[PDB]
Amino acid sequence: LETDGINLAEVMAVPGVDSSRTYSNSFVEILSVLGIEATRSSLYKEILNVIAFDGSYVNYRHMALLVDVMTSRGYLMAITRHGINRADTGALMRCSF
Amino acid sequence: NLMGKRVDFSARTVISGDPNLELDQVGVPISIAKTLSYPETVTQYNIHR
Amino acid sequence: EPKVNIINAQDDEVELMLSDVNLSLANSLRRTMLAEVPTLAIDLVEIKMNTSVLADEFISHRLGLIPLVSEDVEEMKYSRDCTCEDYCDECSVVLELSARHEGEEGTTDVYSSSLIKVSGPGNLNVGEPVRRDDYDQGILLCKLRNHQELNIRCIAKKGIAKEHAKWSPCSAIAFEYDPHNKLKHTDFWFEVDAKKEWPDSKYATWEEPPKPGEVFDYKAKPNRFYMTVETTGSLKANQVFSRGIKTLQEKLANVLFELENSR
Amino acid sequence: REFKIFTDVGRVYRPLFIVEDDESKDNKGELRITKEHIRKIQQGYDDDVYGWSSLVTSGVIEYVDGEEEETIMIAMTPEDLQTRSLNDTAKRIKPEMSTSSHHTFTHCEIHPSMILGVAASIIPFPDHNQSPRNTYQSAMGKQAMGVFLTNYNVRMDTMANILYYPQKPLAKTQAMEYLKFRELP
Amino acid sequence: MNAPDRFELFILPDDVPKLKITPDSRVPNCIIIKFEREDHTLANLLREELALYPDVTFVAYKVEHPLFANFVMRLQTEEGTRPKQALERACASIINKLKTLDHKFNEEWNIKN
Amino acid sequence: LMDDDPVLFNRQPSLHKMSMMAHRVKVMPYSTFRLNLSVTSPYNADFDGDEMNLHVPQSEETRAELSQLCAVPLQIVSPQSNKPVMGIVQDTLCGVRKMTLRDTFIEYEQVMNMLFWVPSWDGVVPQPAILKPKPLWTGKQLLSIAIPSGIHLQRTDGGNSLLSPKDNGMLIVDGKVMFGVVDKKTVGSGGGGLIHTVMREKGPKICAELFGNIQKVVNYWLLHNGFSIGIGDAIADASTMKEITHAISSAKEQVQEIIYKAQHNELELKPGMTLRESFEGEVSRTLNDARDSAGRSAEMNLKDLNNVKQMVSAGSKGSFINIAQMSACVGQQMVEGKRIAFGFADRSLPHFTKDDFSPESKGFVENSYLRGLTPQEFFFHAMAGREGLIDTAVKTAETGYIQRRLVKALEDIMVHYDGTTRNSLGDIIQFLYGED
Amino acid sequence: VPQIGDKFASRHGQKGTIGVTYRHEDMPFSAEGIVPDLIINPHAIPSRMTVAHLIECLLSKVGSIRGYEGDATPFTDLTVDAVSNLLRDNGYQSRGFEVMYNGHTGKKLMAQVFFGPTYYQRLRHMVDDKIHARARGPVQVLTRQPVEGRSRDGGLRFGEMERDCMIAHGAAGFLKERLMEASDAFRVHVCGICGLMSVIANLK
Amino acid sequence: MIIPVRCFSCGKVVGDKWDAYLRLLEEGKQEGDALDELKLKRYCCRRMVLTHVDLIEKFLRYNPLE
Amino acid sequence: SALFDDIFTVQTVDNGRYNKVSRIIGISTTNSAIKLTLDINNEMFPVSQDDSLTVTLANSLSLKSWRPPKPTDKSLADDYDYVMFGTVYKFEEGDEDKIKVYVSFGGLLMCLEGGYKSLASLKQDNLYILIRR
Amino acid sequence: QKKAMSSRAGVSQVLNRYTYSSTLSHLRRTNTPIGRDGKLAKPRQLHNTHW
RNA sequence: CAAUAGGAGCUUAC
Ligand SMILES: [Mg+2]
Ligand SMILES: [Zn+2]
Ligand SMILES: [Zn+2]
Ligand SMILES: [Zn+2]
Repeated sequence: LETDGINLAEVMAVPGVDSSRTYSNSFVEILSVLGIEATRSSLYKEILNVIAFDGSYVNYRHMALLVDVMTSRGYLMAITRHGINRADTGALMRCSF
Repeated sequence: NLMGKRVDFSARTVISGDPNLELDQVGVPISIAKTLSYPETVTQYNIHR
Repeated sequence: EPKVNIINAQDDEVELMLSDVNLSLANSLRRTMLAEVPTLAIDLVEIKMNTSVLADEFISHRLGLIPLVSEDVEEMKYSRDCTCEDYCDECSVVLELSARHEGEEGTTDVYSSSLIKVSGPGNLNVGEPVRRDDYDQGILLCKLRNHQELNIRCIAKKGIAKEHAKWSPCSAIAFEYDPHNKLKHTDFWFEVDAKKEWPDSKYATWEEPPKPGEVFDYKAKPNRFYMTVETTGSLKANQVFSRGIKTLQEKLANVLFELENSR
Repeated sequence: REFKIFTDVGRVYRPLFIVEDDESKDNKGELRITKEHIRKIQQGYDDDVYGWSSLVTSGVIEYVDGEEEETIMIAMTPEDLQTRSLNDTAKRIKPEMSTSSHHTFTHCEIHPSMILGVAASIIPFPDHNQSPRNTYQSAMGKQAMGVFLTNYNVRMDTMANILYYPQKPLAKTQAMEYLKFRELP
Repeated sequence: MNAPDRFELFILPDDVPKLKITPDSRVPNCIIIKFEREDHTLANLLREELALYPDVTFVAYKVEHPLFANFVMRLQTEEGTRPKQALERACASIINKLKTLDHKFNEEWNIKN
Repeated sequence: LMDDDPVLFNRQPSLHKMSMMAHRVKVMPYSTFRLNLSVTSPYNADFDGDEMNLHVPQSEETRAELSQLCAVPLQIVSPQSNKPVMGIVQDTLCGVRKMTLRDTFIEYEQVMNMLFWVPSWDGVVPQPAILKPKPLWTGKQLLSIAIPSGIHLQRTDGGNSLLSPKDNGMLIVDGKVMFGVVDKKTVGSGGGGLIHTVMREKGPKICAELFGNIQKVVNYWLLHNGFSIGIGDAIADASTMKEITHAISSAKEQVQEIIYKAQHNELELKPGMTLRESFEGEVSRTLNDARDSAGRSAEMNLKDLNNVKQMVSAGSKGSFINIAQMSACVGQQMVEGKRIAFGFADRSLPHFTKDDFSPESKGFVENSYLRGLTPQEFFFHAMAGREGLIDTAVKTAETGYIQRRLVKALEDIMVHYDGTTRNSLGDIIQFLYGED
Repeated sequence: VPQIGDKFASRHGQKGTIGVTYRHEDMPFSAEGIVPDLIINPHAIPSRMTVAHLIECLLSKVGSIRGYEGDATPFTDLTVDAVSNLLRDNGYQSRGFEVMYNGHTGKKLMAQVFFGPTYYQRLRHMVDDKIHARARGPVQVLTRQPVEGRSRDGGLRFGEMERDCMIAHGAAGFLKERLMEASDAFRVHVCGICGLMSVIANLK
Repeated sequence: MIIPVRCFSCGKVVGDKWDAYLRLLEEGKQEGDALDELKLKRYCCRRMVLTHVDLIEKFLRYNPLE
Repeated sequence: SALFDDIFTVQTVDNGRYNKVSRIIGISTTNSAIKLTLDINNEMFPVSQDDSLTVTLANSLSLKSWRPPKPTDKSLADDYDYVMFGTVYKFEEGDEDKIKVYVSFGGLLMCLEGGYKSLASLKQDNLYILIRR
Repeated sequence: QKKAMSSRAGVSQVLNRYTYSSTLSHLRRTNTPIGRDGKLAKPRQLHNTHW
């Protein structure tokens, strides 16, 4: 099955569904439902899909690093000023960005 | 001025292709080769040159 | 063993078949006649008064491109091997051009025949701009209106076509061999049949076409070369050919000299 | 159910031939311009100055802006006004146009190459190129050394470039007769 | 502004030799000759002349860069023969062939009148 | 500035670490910069106006840093996709394809010149493949001379036997080619090819010299062979023209049938897709397959002496779509993912009738570039090319912004001596780099 | 005068710069002795699909042989086949190929060469208007950094992406040297107690 | 501007033929026949004379300023 | 002084793919099941169907830097019409008595089947092939 | 003059006299003052009504 | 032994 829209928790419960394999393309939902490691897995899957769509191949470690930086704090850290500049790093780095 | 800045000892001109150059070789115009410079400390192995 | 068969021979062009020589020899001769046969051409221009619409370096380029009679240029010296300072009489030819339009209607054309030889290493027959006939007007140089004037002192010197094209005695050296592709040195592009789609060489009737029963020969080298030398009037065709041969001979003699005197 | 007449300033417009469309005469369906009009244009006068404006005022060419263009059916060439009865593997297939039983044309292009501008008009055979290359030439042809004016010697500008020996092109477009590219190559 | 002079193709400096010979030690009885201020005209002539001798085992030339007017030639010969003597022999042979060619052209041109 | 000085050489934009590399200097006249042609790929450069910057290191520490970290030989393999980024390109590829064909033979004098042209030749003349009645070398021998010894490569292309009837696949034993045309699949920038093998076995210096050896040999052979392209290389014979036009007419009939089915309400919709979107998707499928089939016909018609076919087969420029558009059919133009929209009221151009959904009305170009486009096809193709130019002009800003943000997010992340991957705060991002 | 690095184009988007120049005797020639002014690479036609370039070369050849100007107006009934028929009627290979010889050796080329006249343009971008080098020169008053401009003898910007590439390379010393010793390096005195640059220094 | 002395491609002298070419054009002869009689046989030489545009006539019309 | 002498009857010749190169198939006239596939230069040694070729494989031509042969010296190749040099790149000691040898003559390929007792001595580094008629 | 901001720029330009066709094109040029502040690619597109 | 700044406009290569 494929669907439009997202309700992961209720569909995982419906009898007849493989509750151990339901997946969502919205990793914020994954984080709210399945935790942070499953969020990392989903994030890697999405990034691999976006890159390998056209037959491009990026080595694993680069996308692994990108998803590990985005999930290191326990929650999703966006690649924006609202994400990068809310860290505890020095003031000069944050101002330089 | 801090993340990026203008620098001395640089050059710019149109590039051309040369089948007879090695892979790690670049052909430098004579005028640029004379305008740019490298500071070489004088030692007892390079004093004649 | 080398042989020459002249097919057409006039003053400006000679068409000849060369045979029993290597292709390298024939191509070296073509290259020598195109590039290394000395001639005479204006290499220094002095403007006194130029009030024409054309620019000074425009006129200088055109004057440098004017063919001059160079029959005796080989008895002359290169201006870099003479002890003299600013041009003397033996390594240069000095020309004058004076032109002027008087009146307020019409245009006065300045032609290459108006160039006048003043000095030069007499009695050598060098320097004069080449005229096709007795009634030739020569090359167009400039045009003049009311009160416009041109006063120029040109110097002519000896040089070769390697340094600059204005010293080239030749225009086009047509050159070909093996009209029937017996040696299979080319491989004809075609759509349906390579024999119908390709025009015959102008020397096709000079050689027997291959027989259908014939097999390919792997011993045959190129042996007959059909070439047509043309000149610009500065030198004659036989003169261009003979001096190209002589220039090649002296280049080889120079190599031999350096080899022997390197021992 | 609207009728809009515009006399505004600043509207862009272009001329077209007028195909006779009144469905009452044998002259229906073909161009109103004939060989007398071309004879008059070459002559330079009517047989009791005859130029473009006389064609416009005689009702054989009219101007249309983009809005009016919505309502018209423009034939691409004067031959498209009649269906032909060919099989030429070299000449390009003029489109079939089979869906429509009977065409009622109202206008014809004077010449299809006129859709191009000044810079694109220099290009020879622009219909054999992919469009980005035509765009690059339209940009690059403006940077080409020539003779901008014949009085460049009595003018004093910051910079000027004049080609020594300009040559007209061996392959030329009809538009360049009007662009003076053969007079100032 | 960076263009060298068009006469450095042919004018030999005083500090630059016309010809310089070094030996190729990898194979026996071989030499490397650099001709300064020459081009394909002399190189191809000499190469195709030398390539037809029985005692010449290797002969080749190249112009490493078109913007520099020289070529380098590798020539190997058999045990008894020296590549230098074969080089003089080839030069002399081409000179003689050109002299015969010139004589025949002049006689033919006179006959054509 | 003198010969062999290391200088940093750079072209903007500098999208990756191999856009700015250190080169050795060779002084030359004629005020342009000179580049070997295999390094133009990492710079994304060509020679139609480009300019590049040169930075001179002013100390010995920076000279050593440039020569031991940024040098061109050290960047041949990239970490982006663990494959080489420098390959054989753009004429050496076509020439090596022509040279390593099975029926390419070379006489002794040209062989001698090619051997002397190889900078790393050891002075040993290889035995000719044929000894009688006339010594002949094959192009594979002369190319194998370029390859260093101790290299073994083996590739299978569509299950070829060891006798290779098509001369496909690849076998290299001790640096000698046994069979297989040498093309993009062997000397390109793909992974597992010859360049990657030589890089991994011999080091960066020998792999760098391989580029020069192959370039010089192939360039000499192509100089004395020649390679051209003309108007005749885009022309297919009459029977192929009949086949192509028949295929296009059949596809036009198929589209007309789809239109009839849609208009009398009998078309079968698809999930998550509207009836109009289903109609458009089916028509687009049909026309794309029409163009592909006409292109296949044109490609089969091309002889082995066709120059476009040689360039495509070498993989040095062009592809099957280029052949198709030049000789058979330009095909369908797309603006914003759809066919040509009804910019006028219910039509694409004012030369069409209302509500005409035929392929010609909505942006199908039936002609080829050789045959010439009609004014309508010309305008539609102009719209499509304009869309492409706008896309290229407009997406680059979003891409540059994205890459700047990624760099700022990841700029402070380094692998430490204990194996961990930490940021400037010392926080762990990965306990082991790459997990391996 | 044109030289290496000057930019030229034909009227079909085929721009390029001069890579090298060859003399009359070095260039390939046809059997009639005609040599080209210009040799472009075949690899610019296929992926760019500039068929009009080849068609215009063919038409120009025919026009120059028959002594008129070819009409290349778009959307006319002219075809390549008619042009090839004219060219063949003039005694030339109908597709514009010619048997040419190698200038270096005079040997025939194994392949035939597409040959003929084409209208080229001299673009305003000359290398001599672009070549710039700077060792040391004027600096800005405010920032004391190299000025901006080729005409002003300025320096080149070592922007942020160049810094990213140097960081990827791990060349820390080179980056410090670009940003300090090749640019506005300065010396200031700080207070060991307050850490402000409020130190009054009299070095003499 | 004014007729070039030489042919660019090969170097034949064409600068002495512009007036003859114009005279040939006055009596009605078409361009190819005129180029044939002047013995311009290679299409490089032919396009040298056939494509020349004589701009010096236009430049000469502005009064000399001396 | 030869490794494998034999006479073959040419079965098929596919000129086909190339212009100077043709692939031939031939079974021995005296010992069938010995198959020979061979690429040959057409212009140097043209071959037609049903022709009979004396094919020799040798490890030398005597009775490392190639030099042109003189007229005065002699070698094994003097008695043949078509001589090629190649590299053995696969020796298939395979099924019961199917033995396949692969030789590459500068990209012109050869395969030779037959019983082990015929091709046992064909396990070398480089092989010459010589042909008559 | 004192309201240079909020006024249209580039309405007048230095006539391009590099070559004749460049002058002829500059005299026939058009400019939509949409501005580059905004990535709407729609007004940059060649449109059917442009014919 | 010392060659302003700020703006706007048109362009070059991606
Ligand atoms: Mg570029
Ligand atoms: Zn003197
Ligand atoms: Zn303090
Ligand atoms: Zn000419």
